Parts: sequence; structure tokens; C-alpha cells
Amino acid sequence: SHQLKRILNKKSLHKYNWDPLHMYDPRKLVHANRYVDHDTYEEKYDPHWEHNAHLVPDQQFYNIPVPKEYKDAYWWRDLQARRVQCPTEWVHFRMHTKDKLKYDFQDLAFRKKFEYSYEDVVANAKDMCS
Amino acid sequence: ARDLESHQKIQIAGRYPYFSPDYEIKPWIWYPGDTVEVVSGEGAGQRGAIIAVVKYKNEILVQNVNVQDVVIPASETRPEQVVQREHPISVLRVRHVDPSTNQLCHLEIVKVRNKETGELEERRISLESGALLPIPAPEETVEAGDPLKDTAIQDADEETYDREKEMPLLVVRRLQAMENYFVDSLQKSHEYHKALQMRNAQDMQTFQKDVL
Amino acid sequence: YQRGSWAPGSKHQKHMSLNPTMYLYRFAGPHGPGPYVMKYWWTLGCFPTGIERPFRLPEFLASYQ
Amino acid sequence: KWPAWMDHGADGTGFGIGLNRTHPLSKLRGNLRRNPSEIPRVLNMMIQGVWHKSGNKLYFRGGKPPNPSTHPYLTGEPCPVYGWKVTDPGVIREFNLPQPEDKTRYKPYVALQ
Amino acid sequence: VAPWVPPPRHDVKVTMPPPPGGEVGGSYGVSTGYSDRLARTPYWKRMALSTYALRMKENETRYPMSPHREGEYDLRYTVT
Amino acid sequence: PKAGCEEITRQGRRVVLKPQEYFAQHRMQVWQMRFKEMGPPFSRVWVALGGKMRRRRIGRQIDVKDMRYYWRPIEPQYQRLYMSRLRIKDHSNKRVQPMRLRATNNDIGQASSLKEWERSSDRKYGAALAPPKKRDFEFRV
Amino acid sequence: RFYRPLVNQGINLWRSRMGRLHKGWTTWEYNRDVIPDPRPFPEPAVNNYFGRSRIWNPIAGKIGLVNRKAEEWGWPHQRPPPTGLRRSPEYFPFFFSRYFPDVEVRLVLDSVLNNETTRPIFHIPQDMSKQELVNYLKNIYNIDNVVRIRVRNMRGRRFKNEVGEIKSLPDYKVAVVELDSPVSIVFKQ
RNA sequence: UUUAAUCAAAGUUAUUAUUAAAUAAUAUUGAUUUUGGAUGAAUUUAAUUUUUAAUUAUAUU
RNA sequence: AGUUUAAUGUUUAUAAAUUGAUAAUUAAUUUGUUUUAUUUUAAAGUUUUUAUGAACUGUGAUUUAUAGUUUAUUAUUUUUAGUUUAAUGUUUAAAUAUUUAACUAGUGAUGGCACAGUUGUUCUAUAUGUACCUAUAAAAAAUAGUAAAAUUAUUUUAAU
RNA sequence: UAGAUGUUUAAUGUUAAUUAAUUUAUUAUUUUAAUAUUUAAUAUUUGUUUAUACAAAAGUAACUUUUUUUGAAUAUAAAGAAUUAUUAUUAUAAAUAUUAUUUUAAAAAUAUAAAAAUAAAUUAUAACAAUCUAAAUAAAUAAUAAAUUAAAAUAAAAAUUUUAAAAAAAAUUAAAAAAUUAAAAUAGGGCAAGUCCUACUCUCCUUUACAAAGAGAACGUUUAUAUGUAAUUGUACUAUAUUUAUUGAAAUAAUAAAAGG
Repeated sequence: SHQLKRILNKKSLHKYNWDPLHMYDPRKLVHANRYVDHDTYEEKYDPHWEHNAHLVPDQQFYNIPVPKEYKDAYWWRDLQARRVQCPTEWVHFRMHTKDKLKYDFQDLAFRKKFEYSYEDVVANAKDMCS
Repeated sequence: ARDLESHQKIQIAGRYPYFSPDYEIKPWIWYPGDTVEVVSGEGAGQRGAIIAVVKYKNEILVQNVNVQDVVIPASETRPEQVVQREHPISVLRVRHVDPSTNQLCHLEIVKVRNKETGELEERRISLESGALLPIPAPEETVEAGDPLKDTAIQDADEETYDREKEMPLLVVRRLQAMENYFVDSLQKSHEYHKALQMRNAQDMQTFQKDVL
Repeated sequence: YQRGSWAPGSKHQKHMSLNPTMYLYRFAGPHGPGPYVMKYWWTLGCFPTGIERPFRLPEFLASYQ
Repeated sequence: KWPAWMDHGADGTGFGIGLNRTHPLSKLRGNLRRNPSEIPRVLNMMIQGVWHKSGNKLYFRGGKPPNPSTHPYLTGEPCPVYGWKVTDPGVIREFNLPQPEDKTRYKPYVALQ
Repeated sequence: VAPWVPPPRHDVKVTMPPPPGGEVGGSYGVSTGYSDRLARTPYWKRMALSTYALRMKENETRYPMSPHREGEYDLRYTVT
Repeated sequence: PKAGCEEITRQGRRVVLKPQEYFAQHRMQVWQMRFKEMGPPFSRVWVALGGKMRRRRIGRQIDVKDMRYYWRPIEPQYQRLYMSRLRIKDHSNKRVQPMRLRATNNDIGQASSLKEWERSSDRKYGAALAPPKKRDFEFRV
Repeated sequence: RFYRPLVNQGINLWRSRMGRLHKGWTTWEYNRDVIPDPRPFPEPAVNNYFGRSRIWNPIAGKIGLVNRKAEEWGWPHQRPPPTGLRRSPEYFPFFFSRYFPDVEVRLVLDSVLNNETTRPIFHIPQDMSKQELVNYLKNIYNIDNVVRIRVRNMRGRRFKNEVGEIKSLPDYKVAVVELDSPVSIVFKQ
């Protein structure tokens, strides 16, 4: 028991398991709105299909292309993919101070904006001779 | 596991100070055989050549300077033996006997070529006179080795590595594994997707029928 | 309760509610290890409470080194 | 989710009960996991053990806590016929390295002149 | 973790950054728009792929109104 | 705290500058309607309206010898009691005078006339006393 | 500006009415916003105990993998090995194990001294099972007369150095290998 | 050997240290070793409110 | 170790008031490069926000007969090493211990599971919920505004 | 002697512009946390003899090399009242192991415990006997303003008397008794108000409500409305009025706070 006080405090490995979708399996929508050729009985190639495709993110698969018309069932797993995978309270330090202005924050994506180097800002202000 | 008393560390930090990170002197300019004189403390001003250097401690063993009697306690075989021996003195209190000016002279490893320097570089420059110095090498053991367990230098020089019959074999042992899981990653790509495209190819059939 | 001081080597009485002690059999007083807590330091190895730590160094620099 | 003989008895007096680690290459399903959900169970096998109703503690009787990490990898399931039906020799690291001594041997050390 | 962070909503313009979310369908909460592709694209490039007639057609202003949400004020220029 | 101990090893809260009070707290609204301080400095008297206040039944047959509406100065003790709340703006300074009851134009001026305000164009020169600017006619919310 | 709360009841002094209680803790004063420390102080998550009951922490760390990432493949620089190879017997860390084993089978010289013993004893690591040991005697030392191997997983030995700092010798296992033939060691005498 | 019994405590000690606290505007996915271990849901903390975001005056109401 | 009301007004340089209001003016006559931040110490009942607690003592639900005895009775009257009381103990072998003192006879119960503080159990004692029921834990201020108690500096120069 | 008619510290003090004699004016009676006494020549300790069952949780101050199985992996001793302490921690199994801790050469009180008298086991008994020294070793506890006393008599102060005054003549030491000294302006009656208590007719802010409106009211909600005391509260022409109707009650048997004897 003596040990259990100062070993149960170790922070176990964390990650952002984002919401699984049982009722709306987005993988079986690569077979939606696919013209089937008559004699062959198979999905003839629709070159227009991949452009009405709203690529849905996923944790086991890179992105799953869905036809636009069924995209609205996957608006959460979109807002869960943009969100910085950390809890905010660990990346809070990028939100309260004056790095609030130098950081993207759409959908709580606590990611950095582009910053000029210190050597570029030198040349980019001397070439204006100011 | 427990710490020590406050007063206990205080005693143990002064004994073994080099346990700090980078206790050595940032450039190492003191070497065995250097001609150095002490400066301050006990016997300020004696001259004697270095014989050994304890680098990690910033100290020096110098002939005839700071000599003490190293008592040698012994077991029942030998009696109590005493032996005189000069002691490690800190390099912070000694400076070099310049082979020309015989005065104070700092000594910096220097770079850049002056008069046909072999590596185009001096190795220890005196500031006052300017006659440089070399930086020798510490000695490796000459009489080390077990002939019953030491592979001679030639059995360590027999290059058996023909990379044209093993590396072409490694890339097969690797590529077989990659080509396996990838096509094995086509199970769910097939054992799950084939069922869906059936509900499509079963729809064209039941769509062909209805019109008729 | 708590008539003397708060250190474990204090002088007057105490109580286990206000000043709960760890049961330390015999530790060193404020003036150094008497000849009673050293009967362990040369037999048990460490002071008998277990809490103190056996700095056996300067003897090692006495005999071995 | 793992072979239930690791959890309850595969026999009358609880032969299989314990924590088991499996080499990451064999398809033998183990029970040791360090998910937080599974730790209040994994720790009890270390600090308490198991009290089979037969009246014999199985995984941990005496004092020293077993070490769930260094347990040798899993190699089978216990049948009522043998101690173990060994199911995958792919875990057993049978040291299949031969050695000659005939030509151009290589002493463990090397020499310098 | 997230393999393939999705792209912004409407980065169709080549010079000006995309509008904030919600306006184009997203989550309200920022009054700016930042296309990392637009910033990392250098200036000589960003001016290359456009012409003056076009630059004056995506710097276009709707200041009292929103160019995407009809009848709605520019939620880039509102209080929140 | 001695040098280092569990009371300083760890880190309780920390304390920062205390915000001030309203600068003119001690001219409480309850006096700015009762009294008016009159007279030259070194003769400031605090007069308050004089006379009875009871609201009788429908009697009050004389309205002419009714309350004469005279200001009569309050009791000498209480003037020192209230004024005591006014001096404590800067105690220990024989120099300064009591802060007056009602504001004066130099007080309303000196307040926003420091160097630190020299660029605050709006609210300078008592903008908060003038009637507001005629707002725009295409104004809307 | 904030304007401090005010606590000098007198000529007005009627907090009973509009006066909302401002006894609510003074957040403004402590405004130094760095968290205090929890009054029951959570100990460091390092295990201090070192005796014979040293248990193994199940909780899976974070930096543990991020160091086993960079030690099977340079993590921040080199790209991840394809999973078909990563989960294969050709993944280097597993590759260097079927052709380059690294074990330490330290027989106690104390056991087979001048005496003659048909049961030697080995300080084998804790990962090695019974079979894994027999296949290690028969293939590397050609000792192929084992009958039964017992197992005594023993915790490594503690000790305190001259200062008195707790140290330990890596855990091992005692495997009483039942040999077929009495083996000894002819100590030169 | 006799002490009749009593009566006093003033003013110096070795051999080793560089730590705390405040101050500084340039870091940041949780301090205390190797996840899941079935290949899957364990390792999810999101919602317009003085919030680790901290406010240059004395007037008017 | 130990307690906080700025003992000072030097050149740019200028600071008056008055009606209940509009307003009115011999509003007589000062001061100030604009002076602002401070207000003992210790200290009761309390409040408040979150939290925790059935290893204690409280009441379920699974135990369906390892003991001696009276009466025919399977009830029994009992047995009673389980049941509401009196001395010693008095920092005691115990932060409630040993003996004294008041009735019931397990085919219905030792914990399974369960409850929790502006409230549980409740055989309804405002008894008991881990050795002070003001329950415990954490953070805080109105809390001697209270015959409360403290408040660090000899040799002085005005009185009642 | 010495400024003065008496309560807001004196300082270049080894010039924080120094370097060998600074010989630095510096200390808060008590609330602090460390040490040192006094209780203390002490209280309590004190190891020469008894009758043996098994689990688990329980610890891990911890060691192991020596035979766990023929199961692979795993693990085989140790407590809890703070303790090496009043103690068979007993779910189970049990029945002829001498199976391994208890000082002292005195006396009283006490404490346990003990032959005889005003058919039973009892009495009370504060009756013999019996057990409990000392010294040696070890050592705590509460308590502590100090005395220059302290025997003994004897008067003096809103006073209750700690002192002081006259008059005496009071020696050490150990032991044992507790007479005096070191632990509350109280107990009991008789009265009157108050809190507690019950009770509603009339009092206030309850919320939980119910009905009402609203939607062709399958229900979910938002306004307007007086119900229970739900339930907490509280209720003694210049004059000459006015600031109180605004919940009402009960030996409410006990508490509290007063007076009175």
C-alpha cells in the first residue's frame, strides 16, 4: 500500500479516441450513387463521383470519400478531427496569453500560424529601406 | 530511499565536487612534461615539471612541489609503511615556465598556419614570446593483450561482407513481408466491400426485371 | 496535551492526537549519538528506528582507501 | 475478451488463472493489459492474488509480488489431457545459432600490436 | 491523434484568406480566417497566379453584409 | 518564514497590487443633498435646511408663516464629524486642505488634466458635462 | 478600474439592502494567477520503496514509447517502418532476436565447486522460460542431459553503498536444472 | 594527619557549502521507461455567462 | 522568532464663490508643476463552495442442525460461553478493561448487493455515521464592531 | 551636581569613498520553536520454568542456492490495538511431546485473598495465614514568579486578604499520614417574564403545487391567479395632535436569565 500512493499518480498514456460511428458507417458510401452497367452487373467508373466527394476524416483510415448528399451525418467527426487532440487545459497556455493572436483557433485547433523568421523580417524590412 | 542530513551533504559536496556537469577546465592546457611554476598558496613561486595530470579534477602532479608522506597501512605481512610523495595540486594556482621568457604566460590551443605547420596550425601558443608548443598524446598501453583470447589484427581485417549476395537477400526478406500485409489488408477491402457491391449488382438485376 | 515542544526529541509530555508520532524506538538526541544508539551503528548497521540513513563513508576513508 | 481460462478455472481447482503476456507476433490472445480500465484488476493479481473457491490461492501465495512484465510469453492453452496443448512454437526463442571453429575463427576479443 | 487534419472550409480564393467558419458552415468562435496553404505560399507566387482584374475581385468587400450567409451581417466584423 | 520549509517549499496563493477605492467616496450622496458647505476657506460652515418636517392631517391653515425656508448651519460638532471623513484623503500632510463636499471646476479639471491624460481628446475639458453630440441620422443598432 | 469592495460602515452603513455579500472570497487580491498546490500533497509518481516487495507499475507511461520509437527507428527524423514490416519477424528489433540472441546465463560458481553435483543452478534472466533454457544449453554449450528444470523467480539483491544510497542488482531467476550426470569443477589444488 | 560544618562557577568550541527569495517577456500535448495487445473502441471533455484573458480619473444617475 | 497612521511644502505657473433653477458678479482674500496609494497584532461562535466517508457503529441479503441439560409434548421449561447493570481502573495491561446487574430460546441471519451530511440507518434515543456529531476534507472572509490579551525606544522640561 | 516647569532614540560606528586592533548600545517579562532544568535518591521496568495445532486476508523492517509440481506462467513464513504491550487474530481440523521468559533477607495503610459463629450453595470479615521490600541498573509524568524563610499568639484595609505590624523563637535528614494551603459569585424553596412547546380564525418571502389563458390542449411549455399553514416567521383660522389597529393564544409542566428570602 505504501507504494500505491506514489505509483497510482503516474499519468497513463492519453489520446483522443474520437467518436465511432456505428449507425452511419461512412465506409459503405463509396458504393452510393454508382451507376451499374447492365450486362456486367458492376459499378462502371464514374469520373464525376470523386468530385462530389466530401472526404470524411477517420482514425483508422486516412479519409473516406462520401457523396456530398450524405455528408451531414458526419459533421461531428469533422469537428472532432479539427480539434487539437489534446484537452484544451493542457494547451491552454496558447490561448490566454498574447499568443492568442498568433495561433489558429477554428474548431479549437490550437495550431500555430505562419511566423516570419528573424532573418527574413530583417531583409523584408530592409528591401523596403525603412 | 532517503536523503542525508543537511550537514551530511555539505560535507559530501565539498569532497567530490567534480560530480558537477563539466567540472573540467574548458580548454585543457596542462599536460605531462609541461614546465610550470606555482603562483599562490603554499610555497608561492617554485618551479617543477609536471609528471601526471588528473584531468577531471583540474589538478596536477608536479615534481618536488607540495610533497607529503603517504602513509601505507598494511596487514600482518608488512609493517606500517610510510612513503613520501608529492600531491595533486590544483591547476588554478600554477602557470607555465615559458621556455624563453620564464615568466607568466597563458597558453591557448590556436588555429591557422604560420610557417609550414603540418596541419597548418599551431598547438599551444605563448602570448608573450610567441614560441608555440605542441599538445602531445596520452599514452595507450603497449603491453596489453591476451594471446589466448585476442584475435590478431588480420582476422579482424578479412572482409567477408559481399553486399551483392546478402543485401539483395535482405530486401527479399523485407519485401515479402510488405507484399503480404498489404494484400492481407485487402481482406476487409474485399470481405466487407464485396458484400456491398452485391446489394448493387443485386439491384441492377431486380431493376432489369421490373421494367420487363 | 502537548506540554513541551513539537520536535520528536522534546522534553515534556505529548499526545498522539495533536502531535501524532511515528513510533521511533531510539534515535539520536540534539547533542549527538550517545553510546546507546551506536551499539547499533556498529552491530545493526543503522540506527534502530530505520528512518536515519547510514553514512558509513568517513570510516571507509579511514580503513579501506 | 481474452481466453476465459485465464479468468476462471479451466478445471476444478483453477489451473489457468493468472496474468499472461504474449509475443506481439503470435495470434495467441493474452490477458495482460495496462489500460486504466484493466489496472484495478491487474493489480489485484499482483498484490492480492486469486482465491479459488477450492481453497488454494493460485497466482500469488507468498510474499514477493510476481512481475507481470518479465513473464515468458504465452505458448498454449491447457487441455484436461496434458499440462499444455502447445499451440505456437513461434514464441519459443529456441536458440538456433550454430558455430564453427574450423577456419578463420573470431575470438571474442581482438588484439592490437 | 488525427491522420490528415482536414483542410479549411472555403479556400477557393487565391490571394485573400478564407472566411471564418459558420459563415461557410462550421463552428463560430473566430473572426478571422487563416489558410496555412495561403501563408506558406510566398508572395511572388501568390501574385503570380492572379491578375489585377482578379485581385480586385477577391479583395472584394461586402462590409455591412456577409458574402456567404444571405441577409446576414459580416460575422467577421461583428462584436463576436 | 525561516529559510526553507514545507510552508515555503510548496506554493500557496500569491498576492498582487490592491485596487484602490473610488477617489471621492467620502462625499457620500446622503450629504450632497442634505447640506451645502458655504463660506470662505478657514470659515467653511455646513448649512442645512432648517425647520420642522411633519406632514399633518388636512390642517396647516397657515402657508405663509409655514417653514421660512432658511439655511441654518449644522451643529459645530457634526461638521467636524463629517469633515473628518474628508481629510483622510491625505493624512499626515499639514499642507493639503479638506476635500470639498461638492466638486469644483478645478477638481473636475485637474482630475483629467494630468500628463497621463494629455491625449485623451474625448472626455477632456469636461466632455461628460456637455450635452451629447447630435448623433448621426443614419445611426442604427 | 475595478474599484475595491469597501468595508467602512457608518453614516450609510446599510449593507442589509442592495449590498450583495462581498464576503465571497477575494479573487481580486490573489489575482496572481498561478495555481496553488493541493493541500493533500500528491507524492511524486516515482516509486521510493526498494525492498523485496517492489511491485511493477502497470500504468503505461508516455515518454516510454517516444523513446522506444527513436530506438527502433529515428522518430522525429526517419519515417515510420511500414506496418507490414513493423509487425513482421523482419522488423529489426525482432530481427536481431532470431539471429542475435542476447541472454546471460550465469552459473553460480559456488554451486559446482570441488563438490560433485547432479543439479547445477543458473541465474537466468526472468524472461527465459523452462524450455527456452534447455534449448539454450543444448545449442550453445551442447549440454543435452537435462531431466527437469525448476524455477525460483528471485528478486535481485539490494545493498547500500558507502554513502548509504540504496542500490539493487538486476532481478534474475534460479533454475535448478536436473542433470543426468554428476558434474563438478576440478579446482586446481 | 587534623578537615566543626559550611560557602563560589566569569566572558570558547573544528572541517567540509554556494543554496534560497524577488527580479528578467525569446519553451511548452500531462514529469518519473517502452500504448492498445482484439487488431479495436479501453487512451475522448466539446456547449455565446467578470474565464489561469486581471479595467489611466474625483462628474451624472 | 515576534505587531507599519509619509514629522520637509524654494525661481517657468496660472487654483474665490453662489441659486431650491434659469441665471446672476465687486462673490472680497489665500495655498499647491497638480501633493491622492495608509490605516495596529492575536483572537472565539460561525458561514460558504466543492468534495469524501458503512474496514466503525447503524438497518437488508446469501448461512438451512462441530457441544452438555428439565418436561409426555414436534411446544418446551430450559441451556445460555450471545443481550440494557455495578465496583476497581483513574496517562490504567485498555484514548472504556475485569468482575457486579436487569429477559428473551434462532425453519429467518455473521458482511453478499445497497444507502451519505439543510442528511443516511432509524425497533422516532434531536441516539449512531472510524478514538471531541462543532460529522470529516479543501479553499476563505463578515467573525473580541466584546471588563478579551498583547502592542519593541532610561536619564525627560509646562498646567488642570 | 547641574540647561529648563519632566513620555515622538542618540549614529559618516573600521566613510557601505574603510582595510591590523571597531574592542560597535544591546537584549520586547508574556502569544513563538528549539534547548536546559525542577518534579527525580522517584512512578513504571526487573525474566529459574507451560502442556503445542494447520486457511484467508494480514507483512515483506526480508533473507536465501540447494530440490514446489511432472502442469507453463506465477507465488510459497512475519498482525492488529502507536509496541517485542490486557491477546489461542480460529474459516477449518483436532488429542497422553516436561518442547522452554518473570528479579528481590524486614515494618504499615491499602490491594487480592483467607481455620472459627447470630440442609443448601451464600453472607458480612474493615480477623490468622499468602502475594506486593530496600539497595543495584534503568528511567519517566503532569507542576514550576520567586522567596530568605518558616513554628506559634495576637489587632488592623468598601476587603474576599495576599501582605504588612506588634509579640514570639522557629534546627538538619528520611519515612508515613492528609489538618491546612494549588480544581467556577453555587445547592433549596417563593415570584415574574423568556426561549422551548402545543393550537389555529386574522401575519409575512415561501417552493412543490392545482386550476385559468395559449395553441382543432396526446400529453412536455410560458403568463395571469388564492388555495394548505402546508413551514420556516414575527406579533405585550395657528395651532394642539402623531409617530403603534398591521397575526391572535395557552401554569407553554422543562430550560434559561433576573430579582426577593
